[PDB]
Amino acid sequence: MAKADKATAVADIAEQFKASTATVVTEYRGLTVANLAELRRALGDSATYTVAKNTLVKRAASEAGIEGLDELFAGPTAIAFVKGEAVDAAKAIKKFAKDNKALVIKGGYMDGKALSVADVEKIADL
Amino acid sequence: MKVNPSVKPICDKCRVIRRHGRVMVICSDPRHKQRQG
Amino acid sequence: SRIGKQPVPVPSGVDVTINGQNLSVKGPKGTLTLDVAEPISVSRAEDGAIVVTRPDDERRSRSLHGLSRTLIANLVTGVTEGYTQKMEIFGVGYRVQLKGQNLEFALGYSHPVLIEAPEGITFAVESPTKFSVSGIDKQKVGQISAVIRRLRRPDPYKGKGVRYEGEQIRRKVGKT
Amino acid sequence: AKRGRKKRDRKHSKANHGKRPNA
Amino acid sequence: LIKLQIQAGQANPAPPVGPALGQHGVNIMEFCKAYNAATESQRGNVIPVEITVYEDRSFTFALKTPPAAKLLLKAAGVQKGSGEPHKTKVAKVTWDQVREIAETKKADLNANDIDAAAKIIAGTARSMGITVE
Amino acid sequence: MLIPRKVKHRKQHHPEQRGIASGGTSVSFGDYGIQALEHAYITNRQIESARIAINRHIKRGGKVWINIFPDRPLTKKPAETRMGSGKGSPEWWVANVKPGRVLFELSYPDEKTARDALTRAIHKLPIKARIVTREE
Amino acid sequence: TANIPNKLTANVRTRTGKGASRQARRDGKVPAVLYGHGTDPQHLELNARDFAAVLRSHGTNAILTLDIEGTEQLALTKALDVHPIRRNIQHADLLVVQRGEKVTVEVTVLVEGDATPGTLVTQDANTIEIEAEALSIPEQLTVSVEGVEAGTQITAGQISLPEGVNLISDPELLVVNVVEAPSAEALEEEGA
RNA sequence: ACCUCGAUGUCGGCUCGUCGCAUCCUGGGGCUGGAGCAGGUCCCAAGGGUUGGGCUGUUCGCCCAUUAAAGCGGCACGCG
RNA sequence: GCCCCUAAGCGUGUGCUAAGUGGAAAAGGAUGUGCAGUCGCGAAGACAACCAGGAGGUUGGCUUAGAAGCAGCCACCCUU
Ligand SMILES: [Mg+2]
Ligand SMILES: [Mg+2]
Ligand SMILES: [Mg+2]
Ligand SMILES: [Mg+2]
Ligand SMILES: [Mg+2]
Ligand SMILES: [Mg+2]
Ligand SMILES: [Mg+2]
Ligand SMILES: [Mg+2]
Ligand SMILES: [Mg+2]
Ligand SMILES: [Mg+2]
Ligand SMILES: [Mg+2]
Ligand SMILES: [Mg+2]
Ligand SMILES: [Mg+2]
Ligand SMILES: [Mg+2]
Ligand SMILES: [Mg+2]
Ligand SMILES: [Mg+2]
Ligand SMILES: [Mg+2]
Ligand SMILES: [Mg+2]
Ligand SMILES: [Mg+2]
Ligand SMILES: [Mg+2]
Ligand SMILES: [Mg+2]
Ligand SMILES: [Mg+2]
Ligand SMILES: [Mg+2]
Ligand SMILES: [Mg+2]
Ligand SMILES: [Mg+2]
Ligand SMILES: [Mg+2]
Ligand SMILES: [Mg+2]
Ligand SMILES: [Mg+2]
Ligand SMILES: [Mg+2]
Ligand SMILES: [Mg+2]
Ligand SMILES: [Mg+2]
Ligand SMILES: [Mg+2]
Ligand SMILES: [Mg+2]
Ligand SMILES: [Mg+2]
Ligand SMILES: [Zn+2]
Repeated sequence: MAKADKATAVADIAEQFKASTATVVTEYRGLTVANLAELRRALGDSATYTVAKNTLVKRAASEAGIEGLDELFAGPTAIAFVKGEAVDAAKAIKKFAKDNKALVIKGGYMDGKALSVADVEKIADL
Repeated sequence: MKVNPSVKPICDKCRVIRRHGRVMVICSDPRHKQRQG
Repeated sequence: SRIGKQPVPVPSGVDVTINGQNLSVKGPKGTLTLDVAEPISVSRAEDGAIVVTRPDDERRSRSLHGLSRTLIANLVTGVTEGYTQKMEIFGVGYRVQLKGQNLEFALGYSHPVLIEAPEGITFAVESPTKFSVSGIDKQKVGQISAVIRRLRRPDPYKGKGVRYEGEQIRRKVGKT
Repeated sequence: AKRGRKKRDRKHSKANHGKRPNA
Repeated sequence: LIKLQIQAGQANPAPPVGPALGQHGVNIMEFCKAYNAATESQRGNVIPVEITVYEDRSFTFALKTPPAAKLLLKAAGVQKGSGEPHKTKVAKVTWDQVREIAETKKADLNANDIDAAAKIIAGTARSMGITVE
Repeated sequence: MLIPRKVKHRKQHHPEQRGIASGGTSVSFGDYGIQALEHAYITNRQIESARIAINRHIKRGGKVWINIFPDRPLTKKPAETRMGSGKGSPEWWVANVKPGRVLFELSYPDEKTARDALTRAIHKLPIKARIVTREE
Repeated sequence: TANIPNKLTANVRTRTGKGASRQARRDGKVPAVLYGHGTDPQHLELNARDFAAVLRSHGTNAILTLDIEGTEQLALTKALDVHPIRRNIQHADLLVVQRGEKVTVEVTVLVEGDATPGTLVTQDANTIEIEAEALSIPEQLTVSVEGVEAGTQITAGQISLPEGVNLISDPELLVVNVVEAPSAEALEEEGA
């Protein structure tokens, strides 16, 4: 994959992030492609689920004030953007993690702030 | 233990090495073991 | 090279003495002595480690670097903890039992076979089919384990013989 | 053929300058 | 944890399934009778069946939709597929049958929309060397 | 077996090995080619074996050009014959090959199999040879 | 379509001959002769490596600016001598060209695309000759083959050209021929 | 057609040997389409051993009993 | 030609060779090593190592007892 492709991916991630009300960063280690397809079925109607390189998002995170999310990029990175509403993907990821048990919620980003596991669980209840 | 002037890595598992000045091919499959003699 | 520039930590109870090229390490399991090659220089990193250095970047020094480093690492981890490798025996009527220090095997021969215990190593049988070999020196433990392993020729058909812990042997079938 | 080979090979000495009688 | 393709109204063939199901710890008679009942309810096409096994020798059979190969063959009117696809064309298929099979595969596949399944069926016919119109 | 239909003289001197090739030194018909590096007589049966090797490795597609034709004959006397009593009968046909000559040309879609087939061909020839392409 | 001249240094040959030529080639230099409409031939020597890099970058017909003792000259690579074995460059013939001049140049033709899978594509012409402005010669000419069915002939008339370039050779020149793919048995009678 | 025609005696057999290893047996191995017994192929190995008869002048060969085996060659096709 | 036999250099400077190559040989085989030159990727973290995934259509069709990504032949696609 070329460095120009890396720049294009950075630009695409930034463009997707600019149109997203919130985002969720999670861990996906230990999940088959069938599970990911089911998650895309659950999310693809309204939200968006992606997985991207840590440093490519890090450079793509320098656009806005999400630069504080870099500490959430140590380990596997799974991004969930909410194109429709803000928290449907939050319940979708939480139920997927509870059912599969192989998903770890690294954190979330909402209202210009990065929030931890308990905070995101509280937010999803809202 | 093939002994040939020509030795080659028959399968992808075969490794080509040198032992004591002799070119050898070592592999998990015992058939593929061969030396240059 | 890549292995060579990694200094070797020293546990607390380990005494390290450097005499020119010679090195000696004393620890709970005993004492061991090593000698490094001339182009490789050994030093005591005051933060509690060993440093090996090659002045040159040529082939011979670059090859001896990682060798010496790994030798020192094995040297210290032998006396701090030790080495112990486990064996199983497969087949009907194949058995092991210890006669004091010596190890006694029934391997389907007309006669039972015996193995002495060389200096600095012990055998500990757990079950008539599972036993272990323990020592402070990795090389000697490996040597005796290989000798034990070679006791009966490979058997691709029924799999009878002495095997290592997790060894997965290749097997074929004798149809007739 | 060793004898003929050896003669025709000592042809190649420094002093003989690459030629000898009877090749 | 296996998957086979078997005729709808037929049970216990010796080559395809018998020894295949014998060494997987699956009871064959109950599977055959239940599958025969289900595929006589279906009665239309040969079916692929996926077998999932448990530790108590319990077997669960999943019956998918009729294969795209067989569905396209029966919709096009031909019996066997083209031996040289994209060189010899043996049949013609209109978009209505394509969309019916697309709905069936939407019931089967992960495609988000009917058009994706229709494209999948068109590719399947391309592997069959059958024109899609 | 390539044999000329007729030759004006049926008994000829040996083709001379001196010098290097002047004509036919570059690939002209196909994508890939075999260039010689040694001086040699190449017989018609060596050409046949090499051509068959290329055909078997390539199977269906592609096309093979042979830029060399064995029109020079060589003679031998009958066995167990003393020296003298005229020149012998000609019984094998050869082509004079100089370094730089392009012997075979191949046109096939993919790189790997084309190289492999040509290599199979070189392994059938009495000369050192290399593989060349259209590009400079 | 504008090309920038490539800058190379040249040294007037003190002595000409075969001994001088071999010595210069041994010294990593390539001999050349610069001549043109000005009726004034000059014998030069160039750096082989720079010259080869220029040819790799901009093909065998590259416009050059040469520094002959502080004098800038525009030239075109009219001819090359490549050793058949070593594949060096033994000698170069450079043609004096001024801006806004029409010259005849052989431009290579390359093909790309994917024809019908049951077909084989053969190229009969490596290059075609074209009238073009000195600074506006094309690096290469392309012909696209796709969906081409059975026996189809591409001729020099059908090839596409840039603006301002005129094709001189007769359009009847068969450049690319697409033929039915030979069958497995079809390979056994050719050459037998 | 280089020594030998003012002479270098030629095939088998006998007696006596001596060397090589491209190994017939005995010895040590690897791979097998090596279950075992028995094989196939390759590698290392020259210490010792390697039968008696019928027919054919016989080189050669066929055959009868055996044997662990009944090796292949050089030495003026060793040796008048 | 110049270490000793054997007259004269175990001459000087810079590199190479590990094969006693030097002090015999081919097609061909090969992670031996030195030098020089291109192209690819790489701190936007490269290669190796350790961890998780590698799915659905579908067993793509013809062919066969058999063809399921893995006798063979043709096409050689789509969704997440
Ligand atoms: Mg071979
Ligand atoms: Mg000979
Ligand atoms: Mg001569
Ligand atoms: Mg002449
Ligand atoms: Mg000519
Ligand atoms: Mg020519
Ligand atoms: Mg050859
Ligand atoms: Mg005479
Ligand atoms: Mg006489
Ligand atoms: Mg006399
Ligand atoms: Mg006399
Ligand atoms: Mg004798
Ligand atoms: Mg031997
Ligand atoms: Mg033996
Ligand atoms: Mg053996
Ligand atoms: Mg012996
Ligand atoms: Mg002895
Ligand atoms: Mg003898
Ligand atoms: Mg004799
Ligand atoms: Mg005699
Ligand atoms: Mg006598
Ligand atoms: Mg006699
Ligand atoms: Mg003397
Ligand atoms: Mg002296
Ligand atoms: Mg000197
Ligand atoms: Mg000295
Ligand atoms: Mg000296
Ligand atoms: Mg020196
Ligand atoms: Mg020597
Ligand atoms: Mg040699
Ligand atoms: Mg080679
Ligand atoms: Mg080299
Ligand atoms: Mg698939
Ligand atoms: Mg099949
Ligand atoms: Zn192998």
